[PDB]
Amino acid sequence: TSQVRQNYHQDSEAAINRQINLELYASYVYLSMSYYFDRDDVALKNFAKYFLHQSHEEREHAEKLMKLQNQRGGRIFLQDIKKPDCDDWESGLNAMECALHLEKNVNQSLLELHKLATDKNDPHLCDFIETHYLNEQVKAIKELGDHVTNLRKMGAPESGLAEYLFDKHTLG
Amino acid sequence: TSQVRQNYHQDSEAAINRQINLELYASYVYLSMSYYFDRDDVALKNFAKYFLHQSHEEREHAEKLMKLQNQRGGRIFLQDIKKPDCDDWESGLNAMECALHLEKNVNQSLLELHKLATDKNDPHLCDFIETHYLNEQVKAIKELGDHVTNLRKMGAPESGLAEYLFDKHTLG
Amino acid sequence: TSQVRQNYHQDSEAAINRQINLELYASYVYLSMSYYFDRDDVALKNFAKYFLHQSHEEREHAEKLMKLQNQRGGRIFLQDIKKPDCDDWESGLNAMECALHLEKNVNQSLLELHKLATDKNDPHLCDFIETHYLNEQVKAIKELGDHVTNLRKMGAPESGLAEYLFDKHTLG
Amino acid sequence: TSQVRQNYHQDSEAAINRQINLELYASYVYLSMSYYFDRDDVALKNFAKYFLHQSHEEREHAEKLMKLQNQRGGRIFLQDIKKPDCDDWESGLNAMECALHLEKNVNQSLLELHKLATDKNDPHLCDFIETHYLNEQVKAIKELGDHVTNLRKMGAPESGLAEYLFDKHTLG
Ligand SMILES: [Mg+2]
Ligand SMILES: [Mg+2]
Ligand SMILES: [Mg+2]
Ligand SMILES: [Mg+2]
Ligand SMILES: [Mg+2]
Ligand SMILES: [Mg+2]
Ligand SMILES: [Mg+2]
Ligand SMILES: [Mg+2]
Ligand SMILES: [Mg+2]
Ligand SMILES: [Mg+2]
Ligand SMILES: [Mg+2]
Ligand SMILES: [Mg+2]
Ligand SMILES: [Mg+2]
Ligand SMILES: [Mg+2]
Ligand SMILES: [Mg+2]
Ligand SMILES: [Mg+2]
Ligand SMILES: [Mg+2]
Ligand SMILES: [Mg+2]
Ligand SMILES: [Mg+2]
Ligand SMILES: [Mg+2]
Ligand SMILES: [Mg+2]
Ligand SMILES: [Mg+2]
Ligand SMILES: [Mg+2]
Ligand SMILES: [Mg+2]
Ligand SMILES: [Mg+2]
Ligand SMILES: [Mg+2]
Ligand SMILES: [Mg+2]
Ligand SMILES: [Mg+2]
Ligand SMILES: [Mg+2]
Ligand SMILES: [Mg+2]
Ligand SMILES: [Mg+2]
Ligand SMILES: [Mg+2]
Ligand SMILES: [Mg+2]
Ligand SMILES: [Mg+2]
Ligand SMILES: [Mg+2]
Repeated sequence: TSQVRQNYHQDSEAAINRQINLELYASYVYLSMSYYFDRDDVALKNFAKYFLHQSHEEREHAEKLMKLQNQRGGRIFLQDIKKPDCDDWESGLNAMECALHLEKNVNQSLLELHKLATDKNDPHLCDFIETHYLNEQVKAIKELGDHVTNLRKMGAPESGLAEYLFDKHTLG
Repeated sequence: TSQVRQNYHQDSEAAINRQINLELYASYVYLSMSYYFDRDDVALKNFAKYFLHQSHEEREHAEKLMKLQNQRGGRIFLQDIKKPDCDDWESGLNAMECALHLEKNVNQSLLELHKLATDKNDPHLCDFIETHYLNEQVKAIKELGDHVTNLRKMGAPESGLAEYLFDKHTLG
Repeated sequence: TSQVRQNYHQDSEAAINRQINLELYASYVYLSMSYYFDRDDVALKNFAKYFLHQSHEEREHAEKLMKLQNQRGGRIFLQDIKKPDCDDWESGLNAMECALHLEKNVNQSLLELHKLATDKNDPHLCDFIETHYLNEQVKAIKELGDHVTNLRKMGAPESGLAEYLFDKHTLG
Repeated sequence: TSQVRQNYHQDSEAAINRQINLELYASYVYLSMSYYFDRDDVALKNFAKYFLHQSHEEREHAEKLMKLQNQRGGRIFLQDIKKPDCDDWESGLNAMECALHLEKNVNQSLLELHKLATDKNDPHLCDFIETHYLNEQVKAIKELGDHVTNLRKMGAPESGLAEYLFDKHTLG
């Protein structure tokens, strides 16, 4: 057993490994979305920039969980990073909707993780999740909701003008 | 009687207390409007910022009247601040129209106050109202009129694109 | 249902609306206290400044809860802001004692809110309350306790000299 | 008749001359009060400084009225400046009370002047009085009221310690 390990349940260790994979998966989804908007037949550069930034943030989320695993004396176990569900994201609106769904899925996973940490009476892990993840998810979900709303109200996805102007004014 | 009181009619004192309540009410209306635009299903951040600023200005208006009451040796009497008439403000245009109506109501109250001050030959109070309130109301009403006009001309409330672009160009 | 809503119980939503009202009420109590000390027959300018600052802090507390409501996909429901229990706060000491009682009442409401959030397994809401409210209340209550103690030891409320000197040395 | 004179009643001209004398009288009262506190057997240097400043402000008030008289084409007529009612002002509290009475008398004179200007339909003169005099009087009266209140509450005039500490904390 690790010389540093204390009050860290094997179930929590495993759940942290699963969360690491999910964060890496989210990074990959956003990477794919970003370059879709870089296609010459899509060509929305600020959508591309926005999603690339989101991708990099998810890699940071994964790295912090890997750090946590080692801090607590658990052992990192990695698995394949699955390719994103879609190759062609259809429109700015559809990509935003997919991102919203993704962030809500990630949030649900984090809430399940917190429930486990609570069940195993691991207040350090609870605080870690609350501090570094839970409000970040709430903010991300709210932002994506706001974006989806604006795109719908502007007339997306049918209006190419709507996505163009949103790209300039909201994401620019 | 207050050692400072001079040429300050009891009716004027009471009218100032009523005006304090009205200013606080206006602050509350604008606070409510602001957060309506912060809803994920409305999501117009500059409408939200604009109305929050207006809310804070109304609190300043109330505070200055409370200061005046004490300056003249009257006694502040507070009453409940009524909740705003609406919970859901419907659209950017409708909120602007409500604000216009509010500011015109507040102006009418101030004009009645000035008429009272004039009837009681209180030139200090007349000057106070003129200096700090009457032109501020005229400017506010004109600005809201301008805003309503632009939103109508742009195609609001039906055009979600109109409110979106107004949010960026006029309120941004 | 709001597109952003996740793990947010209707009871929590309602409790947040009640807390918004309480924060606004506290803002109003402190506003009233502030201007009492601005009366020509009370004339303690640093008591007035101290309570006005406290009033503005409570408005910020209310605004943050309104932001939270929208972040989580709840809907803000406002109610009348009740006037403060008192018109004449009697003395610096009595005002401090009323503020202490107010902050303890607000704290109790926040603890009930946290208990609800805990019962509904809402760790995001728990963390929000802990981070932004619970220690602020503990600090406020401690400060007001300290103030009450000093005023009593100095000879307030009978000693007008005590309140005068406290105004200069502690609140100045 | 003066080439500049327009809408300026002879009664208003005379009333302005009377007001000039009153302002000069107030300057003299405050000068006397100031040096009372400079006596070796009184020795409150900040009371002395406060009243000397007030004296200089009254001279400025007189000068502005002399300027106004010429601006409107009236002719300045000066009269003796009467010595102050008292030689020995007794205490800091008593001097403050005398100043309060003085400023209220000056205010009454200004209100009578404004009533005359109103009766003669002289809006320029009304605005002059409102702008430069009426709120200055309200502020002065409020400040002196505040000072009297604090001195009374602290235990003046019996408490030499009260006047000493007020001299340091409020006037210092
Ligand atoms: Mg262990
Ligand atoms: Mg896995
Ligand atoms: Mg992100
Ligand atoms: Mg993440
Ligand atoms: Mg596969
Ligand atoms: Mg997908
Ligand atoms: Mg946090
Ligand atoms: Mg947010
Ligand atoms: Mg444009
Ligand atoms: Mg009166
Ligand atoms: Mg009322
Ligand atoms: Mg305004
Ligand atoms: Mg107002
Ligand atoms: Mg009602
Ligand atoms: Mg309305
Ligand atoms: Mg006038
Ligand atoms: Mg004027
Ligand atoms: Mg003006
Ligand atoms: Mg204008
Ligand atoms: Mg829910
Ligand atoms: Mg309520
Ligand atoms: Mg506070
Ligand atoms: Mg609070
Ligand atoms: Mg009631
Ligand atoms: Mg109370
Ligand atoms: Mg903390
Ligand atoms: Mg503390
Ligand atoms: Mg003439
Ligand atoms: Mg004369
Ligand atoms: Mg002066
Ligand atoms: Mg003068
Ligand atoms: Mg004589
Ligand atoms: Mg005298
Ligand atoms: Mg003025
Ligand atoms: Mg004042």
